[PDB]
Amino acid sequence: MQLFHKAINRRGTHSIKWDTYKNEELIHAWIADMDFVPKPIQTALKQRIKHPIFGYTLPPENIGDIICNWTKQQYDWDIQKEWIVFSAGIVPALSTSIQAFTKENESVLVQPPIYPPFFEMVTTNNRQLCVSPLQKQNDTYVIDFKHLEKQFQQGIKLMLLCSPHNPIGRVWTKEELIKLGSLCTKYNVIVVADEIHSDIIYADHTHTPFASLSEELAERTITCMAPSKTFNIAGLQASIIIIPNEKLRHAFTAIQYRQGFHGLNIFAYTAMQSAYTECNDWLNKIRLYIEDNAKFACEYMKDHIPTLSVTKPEGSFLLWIDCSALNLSQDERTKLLEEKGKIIVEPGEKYGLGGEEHIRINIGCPRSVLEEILNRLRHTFS
Amino acid sequence: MQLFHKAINRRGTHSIKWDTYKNEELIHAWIADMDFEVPKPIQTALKQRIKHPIFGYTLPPENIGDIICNWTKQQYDWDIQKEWIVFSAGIVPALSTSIQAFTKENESVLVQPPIYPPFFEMVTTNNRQLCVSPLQKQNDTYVIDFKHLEKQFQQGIKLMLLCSPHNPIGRVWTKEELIKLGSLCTKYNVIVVADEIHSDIIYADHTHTPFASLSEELAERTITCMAPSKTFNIAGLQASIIIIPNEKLRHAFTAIQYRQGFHGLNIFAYTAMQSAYTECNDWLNKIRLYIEDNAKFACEYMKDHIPTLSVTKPEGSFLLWIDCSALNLSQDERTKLLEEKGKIIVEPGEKYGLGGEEHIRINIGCPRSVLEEILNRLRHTFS
Repeated sequence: MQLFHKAINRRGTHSIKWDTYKNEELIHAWIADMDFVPKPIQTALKQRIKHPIFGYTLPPENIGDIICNWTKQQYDWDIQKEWIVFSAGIVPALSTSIQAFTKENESVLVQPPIYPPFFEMVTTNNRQLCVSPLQKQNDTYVIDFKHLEKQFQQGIKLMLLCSPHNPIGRVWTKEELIKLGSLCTKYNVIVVADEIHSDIIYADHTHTPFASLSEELAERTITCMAPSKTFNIAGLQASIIIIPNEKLRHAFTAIQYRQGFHGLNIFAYTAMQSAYTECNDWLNKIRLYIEDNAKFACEYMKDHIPTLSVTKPEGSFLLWIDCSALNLSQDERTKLLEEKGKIIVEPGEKYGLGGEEHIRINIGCPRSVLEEILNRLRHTFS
Repeated sequence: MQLFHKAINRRGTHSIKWDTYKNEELIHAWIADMDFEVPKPIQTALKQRIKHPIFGYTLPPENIGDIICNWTKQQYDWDIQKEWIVFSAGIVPALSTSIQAFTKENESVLVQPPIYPPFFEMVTTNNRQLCVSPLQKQNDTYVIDFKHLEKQFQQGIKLMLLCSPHNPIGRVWTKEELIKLGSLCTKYNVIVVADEIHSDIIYADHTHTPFASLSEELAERTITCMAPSKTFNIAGLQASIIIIPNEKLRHAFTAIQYRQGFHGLNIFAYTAMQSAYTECNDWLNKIRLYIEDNAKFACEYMKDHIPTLSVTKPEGSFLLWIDCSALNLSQDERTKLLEEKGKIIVEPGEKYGLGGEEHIRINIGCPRSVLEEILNRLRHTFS
């Protein structure tokens, strides 16, 4: 309980959240790393350094079962060791997938509002970017399956599924994924399942890995998972990509190979060793801190900033806030946020359709700091 | 001092060096990382940052840009601008990025064998036309057949991969050799990617010349790749420095990495490389003198003890290029004998292109103890 009350000085660690701006007054609620690493990981790093050579390394011989135990323990999902491919980050895994399974000018589908690199790795690779925006319903979000099918029909070859979905916190139901999977089989669509928030699911929700539902879906899906957001080690660049389809996996690794890829750095393996073995109770406690943090913020906004709409999150530590009642431009919202509130939130307009007049804030903070964020929002717009 | 005589037990450390095969007497002389511990200031730099127990996304160190310009000026008399510096998680991804940025499919990329195999792999796996200009074994070493090299340039070469110092033959190119190379690249508009990852281990009678350093013309048509990985045994930290003076080429390079989702080095590449170019000077000058002494030890040892094998004299790096053709044995009957009779796996020359056949390469970046034993095992194998 007394582990996560920790306000931590992250100024002067060259961290992208706190060291880009140097007005000391600012609070940065926009980037997606936590204000929290479990002790067994930092202990693991000190141990590895005790051997003073840092040359080329293979993945540790025990990493494959560690990973196969991790998926089965956490999602009741059984994987084969030979399905596992390493990636020094998930965004390169998307770009690799775009290159591996689509040709130039072919259609890549995404579901906005969505983490912008979904947009960027498509267009910067000359693939045609297609969208099927999500629909705001029941004060949360749903998939417009009719619109989605219409898009699949125009020749979509590849879809990027974000699950849990950044920035809206949707944790997809088993049934939603089965309706979607049925559409990918119908139109033979390969799915990249960005499931990097796989492990921060709130109490009343269950992460269902898309590939886990059926052998059909498994043979058409590239699953991207990682302890980076989960354990706050994003700067170490450790991701796990799971491709049961051997033929898809080979074409995936051939893209990596021609890009000079030779596996993760030494500390990415070490960290991921400890992350998936020696940190279970830290993760159980960190889930309840954030979920309880979420409920605090939504209660705060009803009592204190009633001008503001909030998507009820179901996983990860991001909070999606609709500001449309303020009837404010992005420019006049952002500038007011920095000048009057002394805070940098995440602007929603860069997330595509349905991001406009929204902001996002990071609730991966000690509660105290969340108090400070909520108070400033309140002061900002009223 | 007693820094480099300490043999290190690195089987059971998941490093590619001693963990491929699991028969313990075996020596695997084929890996090109050294058997020397990282300088203590690097281990201290790593321990220091680990005291801050968060490891999120981090920006490059605000002082890294002047550190690198200080490094290039100090080590090679090369003045560079901070904005030329581009980061890369290793040299091979920088070889590939350069191919994708500056040549289209089927356009011709030339390499000079015998050469490090990734030079070929990134050309062919990238669907570019592979051309060659093999080096010539001349006066006990290797030289460039400039007339052949030119004959290829006339046939439309768009990009050249220069490795300098040359892995595995150890050649540190003279300014005069490189000046002749540059003038040919200007004439036929060849872009040069300069593999200079070995720039910092040069022996006593030789000087490393950055190709881009010679002239402004050559700087604006050259991508120079550098790294502390080989110099200080931190390859697994995946830290490289790419210096692209031409603004238009630099944007085309950065544009390829960006579309491949690249977002810069890991936290410990930044930490480690800072110390490498600041707090490790005296560790390096000892290690260049150590390796040179090992290199001078291997070539007279085999001359006096294993006369069946010719040895190209190295001028830099910690690799040694050994001509075995006098046995006149195939690759398999060489590899087989080396493991059963000598209990040793060396790096096979045949995968190095023309000039690789019946050559082997051993790593001499090891304590003398092991180099004795390797040469000793070489002796028994071939005699």
